[PDB]
Amino acid sequence: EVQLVESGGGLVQPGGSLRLSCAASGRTFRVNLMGWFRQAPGKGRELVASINGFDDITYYPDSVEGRFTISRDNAKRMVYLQMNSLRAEDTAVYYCAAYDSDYDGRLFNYWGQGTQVTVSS
Amino acid sequence: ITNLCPFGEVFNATRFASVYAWNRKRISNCVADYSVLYNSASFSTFKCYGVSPTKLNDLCFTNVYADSFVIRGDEVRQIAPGQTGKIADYNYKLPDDFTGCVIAWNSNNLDSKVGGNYNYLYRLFRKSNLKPFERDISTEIYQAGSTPCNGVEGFNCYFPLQSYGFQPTNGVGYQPYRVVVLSFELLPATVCG
Repeated sequence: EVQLVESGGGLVQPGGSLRLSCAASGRTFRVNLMGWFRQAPGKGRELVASINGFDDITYYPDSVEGRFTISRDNAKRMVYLQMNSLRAEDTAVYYCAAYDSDYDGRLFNYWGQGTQVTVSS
Repeated sequence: ITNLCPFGEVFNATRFASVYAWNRKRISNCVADYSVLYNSASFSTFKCYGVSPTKLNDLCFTNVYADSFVIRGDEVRQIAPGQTGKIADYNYKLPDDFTGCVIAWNSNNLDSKVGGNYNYLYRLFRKSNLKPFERDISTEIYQAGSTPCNGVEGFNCYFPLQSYGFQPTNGVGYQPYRVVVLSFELLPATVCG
């Protein structure tokens, strides 16, 4: 099977920083591209960052680009997301996403449990 | 002492980029050696538009650009001006006034694995076509129906990228092909021959 185990992420102060990590265990993925998602209470699941491990190419949606950064450790099967200048808007559950391919080539997605991060004064 | 352009780093690179995330290298302030380009390898495609290869040594360009990517053989015919298709519309589009060269060579011995090498991806859908030399690297789900999508894949909501299952037994048309496009800028020119 596959299992993304997310660690890091608790309580932070507005303007502070925080690094989340995610570790994959199970079958090796046919493709190397992962991402982090953020579901806020009362909102839909949002894309925060995506990293292609085969390449050195990262993608951040216009909502958060210069503030968050995504990195990877291929040997350890780790993926990290560092968040800086965190604001109260960022309170949410952060999820791990590991993309794979089917025989046909269509890309699907494995999910981690998610870790909650709150930014309160 | 004036160094030469790093064309070996581009062509003889160990790994090439996916077509959707085609890689680009700026080539300024050097003296290029085009002789080593032709006979250092066997290319299956070498087409130049708007420029002459014998006069490349006798011309000086301002800014040269080496774009590189990987696609399947069938798609090599799309890396040219005024072409359409998935690659030309959603991956790498060359302008109608392209002044450069397009080189490509089979790579089944490096970019294909038994059971499929799914690391090389390409874009299937976009809301619009790509302007010339535009790069789209977004991984937001594509809205393929009237129902809007909320960052969740599902019915009529598809991931925009798909993997080339490059196998070593595929047909020459479906095998991997490394492509290098040499764009020539004209505008102090720091490249020569």
